Amino acid sequence: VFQVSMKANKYQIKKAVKELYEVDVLKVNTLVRPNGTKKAYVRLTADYDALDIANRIGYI
Amino acid sequence: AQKSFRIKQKMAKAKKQNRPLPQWIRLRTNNTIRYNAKRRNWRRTKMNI
Amino acid sequence: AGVKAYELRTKSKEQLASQLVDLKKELAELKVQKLSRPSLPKIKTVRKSIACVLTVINEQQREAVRQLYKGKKYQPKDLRAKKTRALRRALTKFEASQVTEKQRKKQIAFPQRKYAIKA
Amino acid sequence: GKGTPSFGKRHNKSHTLCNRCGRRSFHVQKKTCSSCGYPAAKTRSYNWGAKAKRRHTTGTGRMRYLKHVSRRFKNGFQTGSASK
Amino acid sequence: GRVIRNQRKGAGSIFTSHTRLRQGAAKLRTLDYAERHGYIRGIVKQIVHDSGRGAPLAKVVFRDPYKYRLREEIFIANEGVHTGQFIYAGKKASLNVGNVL
RNA sequence: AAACUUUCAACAACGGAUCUCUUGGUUCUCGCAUCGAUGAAGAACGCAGCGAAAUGCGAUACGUAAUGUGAAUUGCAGAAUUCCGUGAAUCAUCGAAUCUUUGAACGCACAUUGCGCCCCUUGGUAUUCCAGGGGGCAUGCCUGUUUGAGCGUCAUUU
RNA sequence: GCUUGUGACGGCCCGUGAAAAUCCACAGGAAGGAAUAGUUUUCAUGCCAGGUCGUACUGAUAACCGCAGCAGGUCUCCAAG
RNA sequence: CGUGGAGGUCAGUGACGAAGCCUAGACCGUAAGGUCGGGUCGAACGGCCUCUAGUGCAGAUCUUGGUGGUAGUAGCAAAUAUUCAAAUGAGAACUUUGAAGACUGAAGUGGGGAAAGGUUCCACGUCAACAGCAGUUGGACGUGGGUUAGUCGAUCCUAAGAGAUGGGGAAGCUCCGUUUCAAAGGCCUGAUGCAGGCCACCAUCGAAAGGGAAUCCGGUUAAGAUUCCGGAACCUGGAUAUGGAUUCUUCACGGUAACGUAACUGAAUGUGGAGACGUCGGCGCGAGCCCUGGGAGGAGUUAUCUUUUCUUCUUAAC
RNA sequence: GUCGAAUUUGGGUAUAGGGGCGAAAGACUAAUCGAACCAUCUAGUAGCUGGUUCCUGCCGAAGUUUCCCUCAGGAUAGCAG
RNA sequence: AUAUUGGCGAGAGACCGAUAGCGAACAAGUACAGUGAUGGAAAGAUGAAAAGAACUUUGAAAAGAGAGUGAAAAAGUACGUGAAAUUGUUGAAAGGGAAGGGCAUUUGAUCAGACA
RNA sequence: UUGACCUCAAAUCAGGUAGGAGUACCCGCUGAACUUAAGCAUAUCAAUAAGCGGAGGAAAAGAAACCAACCGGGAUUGC
Ligand SMILES: CN[C@@H]1[C@@H](O)[C@@H](O[C@@H]2[C@@H](O)[C@H](O[C@H]3O[C@H]([C@@H](C)O)[C@@H](O)[C@H](O)[C@H]3N)[C@@H](N)C[C@H]2N)OC[C@]1(C)O
Ligand SMILES: CN[C@@H]1[C@@H](O)[C@@H](O[C@@H]2[C@@H](O)[C@H](O[C@H]3O[C@H]([C@@H](C)O)[C@@H](O)[C@H](O)[C@H]3N)[C@@H](N)C[C@H]2N)OC[C@]1(C)O
Ligand SMILES: [Mg+2]
Ligand SMILES: [Mg+2]
Ligand SMILES: [Mg+2]
Ligand SMILES: [Mg+2]
Ligand SMILES: [Mg+2]
Ligand SMILES: [Mg+2]
Ligand SMILES: [Mg+2]
Ligand SMILES: [Mg+2]
Ligand SMILES: [Mg+2]
Ligand SMILES: [Mg+2]
Ligand SMILES: [Mg+2]
Ligand SMILES: [Mg+2]
Ligand SMILES: [Mg+2]
Ligand SMILES: [Mg+2]
Ligand SMILES: [Mg+2]
Ligand SMILES: [Mg+2]
Ligand SMILES: [Mg+2]
Ligand SMILES: [Mg+2]
Ligand SMILES: [Mg+2]
Ligand SMILES: [Mg+2]
Ligand SMILES: [Mg+2]
Ligand SMILES: [Mg+2]
Ligand SMILES: [Mg+2]
Ligand SMILES: [Mg+2]
Ligand SMILES: [Mg+2]
Ligand SMILES: [Mg+2]
Ligand SMILES: [Mg+2]
Ligand SMILES: [Mg+2]
Ligand SMILES: [Mg+2]
Ligand SMILES: [Mg+2]
Ligand SMILES: [Mg+2]
Ligand SMILES: [Mg+2]
Ligand SMILES: [Mg+2]
Ligand SMILES: [Mg+2]
Ligand SMILES: [Mg+2]
Ligand SMILES: [Mg+2]
Ligand SMILES: [Mg+2]
Ligand SMILES: [Mg+2]
Ligand SMILES: [Mg+2]
Ligand SMILES: [Mg+2]
Ligand SMILES: [Mg+2]
Ligand SMILES: [Mg+2]
Ligand SMILES: [Mg+2]
Ligand SMILES: [Mg+2]
Ligand SMILES: [Mg+2]
Ligand SMILES: [Mg+2]
Ligand SMILES: [Mg+2]
Ligand SMILES: [Mg+2]
Ligand SMILES: [Mg+2]
Ligand SMILES: [Mg+2]
Ligand SMILES: [Mg+2]
Ligand SMILES: [Mg+2]
Ligand SMILES: [Mg+2]
Ligand SMILES: [Mg+2]
Ligand SMILES: [Mg+2]
Ligand SMILES: [Mg+2]
Ligand SMILES: [Mg+2]
Ligand SMILES: [Mg+2]
Ligand SMILES: [Mg+2]
Ligand SMILES: [Mg+2]
Ligand SMILES: [Mg+2]
Ligand SMILES: [Mg+2]
Ligand SMILES: [Mg+2]
Ligand SMILES: [Mg+2]
Ligand SMILES: [Mg+2]
Ligand SMILES: [Mg+2]
Ligand SMILES: [Mg+2]
Ligand SMILES: [Mg+2]
Ligand SMILES: [Mg+2]
Ligand SMILES: [Mg+2]
Ligand SMILES: [Mg+2]
Ligand SMILES: [Mg+2]
Ligand SMILES: [Mg+2]
Ligand SMILES: [Mg+2]
Ligand SMILES: [Mg+2]
Ligand SMILES: [Mg+2]
Ligand SMILES: [Mg+2]
Ligand SMILES: [Mg+2]
Ligand SMILES: [Mg+2]
Ligand SMILES: [Mg+2]
Ligand SMILES: [Mg+2]
Ligand SMILES: [Mg+2]
Ligand SMILES: [Mg+2]
Ligand SMILES: [Mg+2]
Ligand SMILES: [Mg+2]
Ligand SMILES: [Mg+2]
Ligand SMILES: [Mg+2]
Ligand SMILES: [Mg+2]
Ligand SMILES: [Mg+2]
Ligand SMILES: [Mg+2]
Ligand SMILES: [Mg+2]
Ligand SMILES: [Mg+2]
Ligand SMILES: [Mg+2]
Ligand SMILES: [Mg+2]
Ligand SMILES: [Mg+2]
Ligand SMILES: [Mg+2]
Ligand SMILES: [Mg+2]
Ligand SMILES: [Mg+2]
Ligand SMILES: [Mg+2]
Ligand SMILES: [Mg+2]
Ligand SMILES: [Mg+2]
Ligand SMILES: [Mg+2]
Ligand SMILES: [Mg+2]
Ligand SMILES: [Mg+2]
Ligand SMILES: [Mg+2]
Ligand SMILES: [Mg+2]
Ligand SMILES: [Mg+2]
Ligand SMILES: [Mg+2]
Ligand SMILES: [Mg+2]
Ligand SMILES: [Mg+2]
Ligand SMILES: [Mg+2]
Ligand SMILES: [Mg+2]
Ligand SMILES: [Mg+2]
Ligand SMILES: [Mg+2]
Ligand SMILES: [Mg+2]
Ligand SMILES: [Mg+2]
Ligand SMILES: [Mg+2]
Ligand SMILES: [Mg+2]
Ligand SMILES: [Zn+2]
Repeated sequence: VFQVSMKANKYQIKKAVKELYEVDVLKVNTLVRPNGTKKAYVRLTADYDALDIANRIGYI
Repeated sequence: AQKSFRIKQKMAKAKKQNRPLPQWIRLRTNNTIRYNAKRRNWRRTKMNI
Repeated sequence: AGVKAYELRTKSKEQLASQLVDLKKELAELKVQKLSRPSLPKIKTVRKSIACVLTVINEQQREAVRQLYKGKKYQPKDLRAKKTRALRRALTKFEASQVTEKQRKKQIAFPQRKYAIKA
Repeated sequence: GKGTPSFGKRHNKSHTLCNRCGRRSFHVQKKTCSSCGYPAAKTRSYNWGAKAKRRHTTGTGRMRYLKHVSRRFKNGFQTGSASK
Repeated sequence: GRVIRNQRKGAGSIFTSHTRLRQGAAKLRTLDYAERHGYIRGIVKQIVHDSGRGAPLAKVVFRDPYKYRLREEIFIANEGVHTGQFIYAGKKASLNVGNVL
């Protein structure tokens, strides 16, 4: 789950998830947050574990 | 219900500003602020869209 | 600390591109920490760094195109001087001073003569 | 009730948000706004309206370009840069 | 004084005609080579009721003379014209109820 | 006789008078000539380690470059911050940039973050369908260029 | 039985009760087609892609407008014994 | 006589206390006023001779502000209605839970939306102000958390209507005209301008109730779900291949027919059909609901009676 | 009172001030209607009403004449300083 | 040479002194009203310096009482001075359907002067 | 058949330019009424307010189809 520029679509987003995080994106559903941000739910292919991809980017 | 973005955006700048003073502002030097003057509330001042 | 300006002018362009990607990777990491931490002021110096790279990059490509058009009519507008729109019209010194043939002759014939008096 | 029970029917905005000046003066059914006259080319103003005028003329905004034009004039409109 | 009813009619705000359910302007065929020299048949396909006219309409189809297609004309149905009557139009046409000459 | 009510006083209330202040207002004079399609005035929406505003700035976002000064900034926190130094700083200065969405606002619209078209490039097996990325199409008019139209009209082919 | 859908009809009119974008068919006969193999994306199966804005809750004797947590005003669906 | 300010003077008063305020204390004048002591106080100010004016208030239903009496008064009485115990808390007629009496009675005090609001939603923290008693409760305060879609809408289409454009009026802001006395533009093929055939509708905006391409059930959250998770679908646009069918009578057979089907070339150019439609009446029929028998489980009553009272028994798009 | 129609009603869309709209009441046109609302001309004019801020000292009136679209006002002489 | 209630940059005044002076000396064209054009406020001053009252104590808290800072808490972010209306308590006085005034004395209280 | 001329067009042709702002002062258009006249219509307010167009550092005006009738004067502006 990532906060994401409003100016990006489901495409440029899934492109930036693959690149920067090396992972495979099953599907993206974006909504916009009451404070004027775009939240993204990016689901990873079952081939990956998100819990593990998470604390590799360093948050937990 | 289903709202224009232009509206749902100004709604956001609205919510974002509805907050008490940051209390650290009070400590600043030659600081004349005390409370948040411009504070709004839904039931009191309607925004006019 | 970080990213002096004079220090990126001597570098070449391809690595400024790859030095930026480092600031960007960096910045993107700092942002993952600043949500673990009460305070993260270092994050300023890096984002203000990213600005100083991009200053020099664009500063470069700009003085690049400024020479490869230099000394001719019709170089793109944003490299032209801003002045004012009323100065940007503004008859040029050449077509200002231009005099008519008949007048050029008269100037020469009788221009203004320095004299004086003595009481 | 020319009063209250028949104010209970006011749900429909006479204007919406003007694009040019932001004033919620933009008349829906008339597709123009009552403050600046958008979409008219010129921006609406009158001399009886000096308080409106004083409200909107140059200097109530950011003056983004214009601010520095007095500085720029001071210098002879310089190009290039200072050396050391 | 105010402006009377009969003046207020004339810039036509709420007074202009109630045009919605209307079958379209009734007219003859244009005056062309076919009607002012020879004659030209058509079939009344449909006669049908116009809203705000008391007079039934006849939908009469012709053959375009100068390209391959049908052209429909809206005819004011004289008493007795019927569905699928042939209709003949032009200087040299005959004299029968519903033909035009 | 208390209570109560009135009147004066002292202390205490209530309120913001007085007095003294004054980065403000006012008027008088002196000097100066600078907005905009090279996107102006204005607008919306954003930007900070921690801001709601004012002020400031624009996805390089209380700011980038450059020049000067020469050690601060400060509400706390913070600096491989780096002090006989291309060097602190919200300093001055400004000659180089950025400059979101707009706006005379210009591809078409606009109670929509709504719908096209053309060129370069990338990726999906691709001139063609999808996507990412950069770059472009308003109107009136002048000069000029190229392509055209009319038994308006002049020559010249056999 | 109740509600609601729908059919086949009947009454009614000097009232006879929208338009467009779409989707399909038909007439049609341009053109393109086999024999050492040719035609067939309206039969089956199989691959890639579907952006963007909105989506909480109230909807009223306290979330709307009536100066307010005003006995007022404010469109609609569901409906047991 | 008094006030704001100015020229001159008294080398005037003052942090050892200026100015102001308070004072049924003292003095001068007829008086306007002036002087003093005591209190409070903090930073400036006064006499005299002149100068100047935004110069003296009890009122103008005067302006702004401030305060009384009325007065702990009028009042806090529509919408049938409250009670018992415990928990919590400094504090309980009012908050929570448990028990009881009741109400709205499905034309709702229930279950959802449209306009509008715009964070009210939900959690925790919380009681100064607000909730015309109360408040430990709240729609309040404070900090957070929250709204996931090829299929639900918007986007598209047109309606009344609005409105650019060659134009025509108007000194002009602008009026008029949408087919408009116009050189208006495209689209499919190939043999990238070229050969061609065309077709030539001349903008656009205008519906979250009209038209319209396509999703269902189960489960899940503190708060979102036809969106998320599980399975099961359908559509639209792109890509192409394998099987099937079709052909030596090249573009399928069968059936008298109406019609059949797993398929079964199609350029324009034309034409036709769904888009596409009032309202009421009765009759038919489907779906949900209602009622109800047998039985398989759970619940209630049982001094007496009741093979009894209540309830589970379901089936989505495709 | 009316309650299956000249019915009720949502939303969209048209008409704007001497104008609109009116099944007609001068009704309705945002609590505004025998001419909305906003600002400016504008400190509009007033023979009319209301007020007009310290003290003392001396003097001290008029309600009559003549003219006036004059009769609640002016000019005019008279009184007064 | 002339014009200049705008813009930029300057010197001034027998001007105004927070109900004045521009409406705004303050986050002022703010807040807020309104469908809209428009309309449109209130609001400056602790102290040299926060030294913004440690600590004890009663209170559930707010606070109160001590203490402490300070030249001053007769400056405690309700903050300079702190007037009047109006109000609490103390003191005194008077009061048979208002209160208030003038002349005059008694009484109570309270005071100046003078003399020596 | 080909080459001009004329007029009229079309390009995302090559380069340009205009649009809005402000408006105190300035050049024009347009255009009141309150008001004064003790009434009021000419007149006045006023060639003013409101409305519209267009400039600059100033604008405009200007080297006479002027003024004068004198012994003549001599672009314009302003006092
Ligand atoms: C020289 N004078 C005439 C001039 O009078 C004028 O005539 C018009 C003519 O053009 C119009 O005619 C045109 O325009 C009309 C328009 C009204 O829609 C069309 O309907 C009509 O079909 C068309 N031909 C005609 N209907 C009106 C005449 N006065 O214009 C045409 C002209 C020849 O120039
Ligand atoms: C101080 N305040 C006054 C005080 O002056 C005094 O008043 C008297 C008053 O009582 C006398 O007495 C008078 O007034 C009273 C009064 C109740 O009306 C009457 O009852 C009585 O008949 C009459 N003689 C009167 N003549 C003079 C005042 N000074 O009495 C008390 C008070 C009335 O409150
Ligand atoms: Mg979404
Ligand atoms: Mg989205
Ligand atoms: Mg200060
Ligand atoms: Mg201080
Ligand atoms: Mg309100
Ligand atoms: Mg409102
Ligand atoms: Mg609104
Ligand atoms: Mg350029
Ligand atoms: Mg200029
Ligand atoms: Mg209504
Ligand atoms: Mg309307
Ligand atoms: Mg507003
Ligand atoms: Mg005004
Ligand atoms: Mg220079
Ligand atoms: Mg019509
Ligand atoms: Mg007594
Ligand atoms: Mg006191
Ligand atoms: Mg000051
Ligand atoms: Mg810009
Ligand atoms: Mg700041
Ligand atoms: Mg430096
Ligand atoms: Mg600076
Ligand atoms: Mg400098
Ligand atoms: Mg940038
Ligand atoms: Mg446009
Ligand atoms: Mg959007
Ligand atoms: Mg939009
Ligand atoms: Mg490709
Ligand atoms: Mg594409
Ligand atoms: Mg152009
Ligand atoms: Mg151009
Ligand atoms: Mg029928
Ligand atoms: Mg098709
Ligand atoms: Mg087809
Ligand atoms: Mg052929
Ligand atoms: Mg939702
Ligand atoms: Mg919901
Ligand atoms: Mg809801
Ligand atoms: Mg409801
Ligand atoms: Mg409900
Ligand atoms: Mg309300
Ligand atoms: Mg004065
Ligand atoms: Mg006294
Ligand atoms: Mg003293
Ligand atoms: Mg004193
Ligand atoms: Mg002092
Ligand atoms: Mg005065
Ligand atoms: Mg006074
Ligand atoms: Mg008074
Ligand atoms: Mg008086
Ligand atoms: Mg009162
Ligand atoms: Mg009271
Ligand atoms: Mg009480
Ligand atoms: Mg009581
Ligand atoms: Mg009582
Ligand atoms: Mg009562
Ligand atoms: Mg207990
Ligand atoms: Mg109890
Ligand atoms: Mg109760
Ligand atoms: Mg009941
Ligand atoms: Mg619900
Ligand atoms: Mg709901
Ligand atoms: Mg709570
Ligand atoms: Mg209460
Ligand atoms: Mg309370
Ligand atoms: Mg709640
Ligand atoms: Mg809350
Ligand atoms: Mg979608
Ligand atoms: Mg549309
Ligand atoms: Mg038009
Ligand atoms: Mg046109
Ligand atoms: Mg035109
Ligand atoms: Mg719809
Ligand atoms: Mg669905
Ligand atoms: Mg969730
Ligand atoms: Mg829910
Ligand atoms: Mg077969
Ligand atoms: Mg219909
Ligand atoms: Mg028994
Ligand atoms: Mg289905
Ligand atoms: Mg009936
Ligand atoms: Mg209706
Ligand atoms: Mg309705
Ligand atoms: Mg509407
Ligand atoms: Mg009239
Ligand atoms: Mg008219
Ligand atoms: Mg009314
Ligand atoms: Mg009179
Ligand atoms: Mg009288
Ligand atoms: Mg100045
Ligand atoms: Mg003031
Ligand atoms: Mg004021
Ligand atoms: Mg109102
Ligand atoms: Mg001060
Ligand atoms: Mg101070
Ligand atoms: Mg204490
Ligand atoms: Mg003191
Ligand atoms: Mg002390
Ligand atoms: Mg005091
Ligand atoms: Mg003090
Ligand atoms: Mg007080
Ligand atoms: Mg005090
Ligand atoms: Mg008092
Ligand atoms: Mg008595
Ligand atoms: Mg008496
Ligand atoms: Mg009494
Ligand atoms: Mg007496
Ligand atoms: Mg060009
Ligand atoms: Mg202009
Ligand atoms: Mg005129
Ligand atoms: Mg006047
Ligand atoms: Mg008069
Ligand atoms: Mg008069
Ligand atoms: Mg004017
Ligand atoms: Mg000059
Ligand atoms: Mg000139
Ligand atoms: Mg000459
Ligand atoms: Mg002369
Ligand atoms: Zn506007």
